Amino acid sequence: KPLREIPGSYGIPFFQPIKDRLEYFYGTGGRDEYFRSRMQKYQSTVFRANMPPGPFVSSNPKVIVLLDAKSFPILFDVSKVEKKDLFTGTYMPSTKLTGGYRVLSYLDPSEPRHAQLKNLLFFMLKNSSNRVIPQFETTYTELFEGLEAELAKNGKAAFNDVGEQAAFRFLGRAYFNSNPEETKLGTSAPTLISSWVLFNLAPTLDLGLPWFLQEPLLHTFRLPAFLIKSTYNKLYDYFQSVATPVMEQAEKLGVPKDEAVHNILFAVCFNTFGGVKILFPNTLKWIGLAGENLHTQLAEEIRGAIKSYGDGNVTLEAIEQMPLTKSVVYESLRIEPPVPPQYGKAKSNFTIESHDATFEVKKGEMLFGYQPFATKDPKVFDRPEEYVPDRFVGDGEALLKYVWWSNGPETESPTVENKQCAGKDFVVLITRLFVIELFRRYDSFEIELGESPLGAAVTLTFLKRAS
Ligand code: HEM
Ligand SMILES: CCCCC[C@H](O)/C=C/C=C/CCCCCCCC(=O)O
Repeated sequence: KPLREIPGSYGIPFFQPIKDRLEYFYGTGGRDEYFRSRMQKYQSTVFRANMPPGPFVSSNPKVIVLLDAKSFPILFDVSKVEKKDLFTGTYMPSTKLTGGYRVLSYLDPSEPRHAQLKNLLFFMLKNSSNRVIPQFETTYTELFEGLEAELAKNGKAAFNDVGEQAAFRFLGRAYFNSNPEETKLGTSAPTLISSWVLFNLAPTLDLGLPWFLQEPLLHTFRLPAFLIKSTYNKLYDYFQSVATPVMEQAEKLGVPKDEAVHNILFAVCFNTFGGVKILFPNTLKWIGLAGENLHTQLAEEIRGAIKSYGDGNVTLEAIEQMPLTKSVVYESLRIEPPVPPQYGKAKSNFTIESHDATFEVKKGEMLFGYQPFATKDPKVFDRPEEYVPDRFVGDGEALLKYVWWSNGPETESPTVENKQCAGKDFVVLITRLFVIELFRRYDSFEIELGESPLGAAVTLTFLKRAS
């Protein structure tokens, strides 16, 4: 693997970043093609490139693209890449959209508040790791139920919207033993959250709207924060009066209540919610398309393990007796990473390598990985583009080191020293509980997709039951 100069150009300083941007957003093939075609052009899985949002919202579009499993890892190595204000990318949503504070996600582990706010989050999870399983069944048994009636009523039932309401219902319930739909928020949190997240991510979001609408309105400037302000407080009011326990630990940690509430609100609405809004529909999708031997076996495993080890109910012991169910949730996480882009700014002059070359990285350069590609490396995973349910079963467990949806080997856990998903163990559980509940009710199901910028736009059409 010879030392080579990283291929790719940045072109003229203003025109290029804009032109590429348009390519990234409207070129036939989507952003996936933006990378694949460059991978092909330079016969390299590591190359130079501009990345949105470019122009006025971003002052530095220049990055180095990582597309292979060999190089991609450097991004986890916090000893070499910095993780300051790049949670999104080459731009950071105005702080006005987050209480004036720079929330946890944007902090480098070398920042005291990082370890502080992360522990605060570790408390919120642990301190609620007892309502998770109970409160989950309760919320999705509301959901499937609600979906069952809507099905027989008109033939089909959309999953996405309802699923999000349940998601936020389940989060409040567990994290704070609260049903938000019993407060002023009503069943209208998913909308508040979207409206708010849109303001933040607007510069790098493709809503599938005409380029002559998206470019002027969403991709050249930042949206006036004052507009969202009203909506943001509606969510702020909720968290402030329900996150009491967690709001106290924040003081015990040296963090003010106000700043804490803004970080809690972010973690629950942006991190948690934003992620499940995507992962669940896709997981329900990949399984759905798997056929029936999966369904029949998934329902078989879950129930058997529920009797044998759960005594007639879901428990951590029983889950550990669901090898297929575990692998399934992992595969979903491998085949379609809910949060694709990982960034890292080089702190020193070091070297990295692809499957067939080496490259010099200089202090100050931004490294960018497109995970969906890296986790689909044929040199690592067989029939990569396929969803193999039992891929991580048996000796497959040894590949977990390669599942990076949480910004790090699935075989590792989040710490204050790293930038790995704080709710890592949390999502793996609830995504299993998701699949677990599903088949603990249905012997099988069928579904038809639909396109959307979110991902699946799933609608159910059939639902065999137990008994
Ligand atoms: C399945 C849903 C979720 C997905 C896909 C997801 C994904 C991610 C990713 C990719 C990062 C890395 C960002 C970076 O580049 O620096 C991240 C960070 C983070 N996530 Fe999540 N996440 C999910 C759920 C959650 C939940 C439920 C929590 C709540 C406790 C959470 C808390 C965090 C925190 C606190 C960080 C930053 C930690 C740090 O500063 O080191 N995430 N998440
Ligand atoms: C490439 C951006 C990655 C963001 C990862 C983050 O976890 C996402 C959070 C929420 C995403 C969904 C936000 C709404 C997307 C649809 C457009 C806005 C809306 O109407 O909801």
